[PDB]
Amino acid sequence: ALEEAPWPPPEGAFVGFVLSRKEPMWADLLALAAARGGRVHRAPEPYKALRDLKEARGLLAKDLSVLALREGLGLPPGDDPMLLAYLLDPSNTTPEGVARRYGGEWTEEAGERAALSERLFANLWGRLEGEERLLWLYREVERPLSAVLAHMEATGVRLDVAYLRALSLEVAEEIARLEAEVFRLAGHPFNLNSRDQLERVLFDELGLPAIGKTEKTGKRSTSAAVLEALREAHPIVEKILQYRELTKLKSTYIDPLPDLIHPRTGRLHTRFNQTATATGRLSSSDPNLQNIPVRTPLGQRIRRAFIAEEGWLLVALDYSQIELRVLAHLSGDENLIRVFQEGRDIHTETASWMFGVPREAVDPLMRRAAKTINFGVLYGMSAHRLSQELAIPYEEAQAFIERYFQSFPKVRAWIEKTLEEGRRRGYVETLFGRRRYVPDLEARVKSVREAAERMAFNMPVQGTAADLMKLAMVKLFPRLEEMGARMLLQVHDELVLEAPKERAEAVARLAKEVMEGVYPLAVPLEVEVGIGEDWLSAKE
DNA sequence: GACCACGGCGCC
DNA sequence: AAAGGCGCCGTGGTC
Ligand SMILES: [Mg+2]
Ligand SMILES: [Mg+2]
Repeated sequence: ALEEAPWPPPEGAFVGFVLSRKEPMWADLLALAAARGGRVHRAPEPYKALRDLKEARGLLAKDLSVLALREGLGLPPGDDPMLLAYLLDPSNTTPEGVARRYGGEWTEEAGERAALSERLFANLWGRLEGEERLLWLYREVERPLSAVLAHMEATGVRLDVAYLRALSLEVAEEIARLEAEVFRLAGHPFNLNSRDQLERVLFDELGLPAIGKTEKTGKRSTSAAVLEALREAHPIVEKILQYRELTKLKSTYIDPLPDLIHPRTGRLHTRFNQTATATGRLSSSDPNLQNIPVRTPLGQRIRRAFIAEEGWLLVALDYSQIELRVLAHLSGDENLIRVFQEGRDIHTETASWMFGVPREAVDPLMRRAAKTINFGVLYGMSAHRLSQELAIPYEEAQAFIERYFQSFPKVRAWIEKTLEEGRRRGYVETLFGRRRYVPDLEARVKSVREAAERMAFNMPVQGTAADLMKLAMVKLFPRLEEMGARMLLQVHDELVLEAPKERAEAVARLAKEVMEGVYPLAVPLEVEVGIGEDWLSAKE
């Protein structure tokens, strides 16, 4: 096949590499190679050879860049065929799949991976010709974002380990109180972590009424939704609900996170997966830092563990109602656009009609209720499902659905146009032309078809919000470098940065402006910003 | 030790 | 606490 030539490769070569494990912050670089111009070059010693590359160009380029950064080398990621394939079709999420589909095989040898990266890029680049909008997304968003993501991953975030270890002991004792009480109420001990055993106790032994069934295997459900509805049926239910919350938080965050501190950085390093979702969102794994608790009292105590470096502060920026602002722009609805242009709070307007009075002081709970209905109607829930899900008579539900769409006729028209076009072309698109293929828009099984319609009109909204955030990160990153600040985390419509204390206020101002002005829409974008020593404080 | 499907549930 | 989009936990089961 390719001609074998000595290391190092010429500039522009495609790289292949093998890691001992998937997480580049934790991986041993086992082998490194490069392919170009009909030649393949294999590195005698991979870590040393890393020093010869100017760019990581090839499949999974960002992963190699993260390892390089870990080793003190400023090796940026460049072209990556994964990103081309993901823009053609976001179900293209793995190198194994992308290779099979576009002209090779993903193996475990660096030379082969290098040669593969080269051929896949050639082929996929050809596919993106004529695709002007996908090309722009590649050049202006995805390719530059991979470098930003590489820096975020390699930087990591600081965690108060001692605090979490002390917290574990406290939660353990509370969990023991709950499980002892549950077993007494049951009349015998069992495995409270087993939903199958819990099912027998609740519905067979205590004879509580089963309310719902599980999706795939049709067992009587013990989900929080069922338990909430049985809260007053028996005192064991509230205890179980509390046990669920504590064990969830303890097993997922409190116990695992302290063990994941990197020995060299003394920080926690997530992976930001760039080709993992059907809508263009990022995902986070190993550990997932996009789902750190924030709602409950114990969740808030966990979030306080994420702290700024000594002498630095966290800066937290959140887009306000990005998805509804995107929907206003996509649909062109005059009335919805007027809402945002006039700084009015849409969920409060709906809370004036329902729960009113008063317009001035609707109160939190009623607004949360109005929000729930606004989005419910939006996702095409029936007057029946809304009336029963939201403890209100059937008539009220219908009235609100008609009002909602009489106020925003173009939102309805936009949803209808998007579904028809998805059916015809087989895909739907974000504002920037990112695509998702949704085949089941024609299924003859109504539950299947209707689930598809929800996916289909969700994608342009969630996906455009993702495009905007990604473009914002791409724009914001060089500015932070210049100011000596760091970008740490993204959580879909939020960013968390770290800045020296003397510069935190300027960083927050600047970041807020870059985010709000990322790509002007028919409505303003609003960003709320907070500064603090820890992630919870930085929003309070 | 690993994988899996599942139910369940943390976040946006 | 908006929940379509995710990733992780333990169970029960397999290999
Ligand atoms: Mg928010
Ligand atoms: Mg699942």
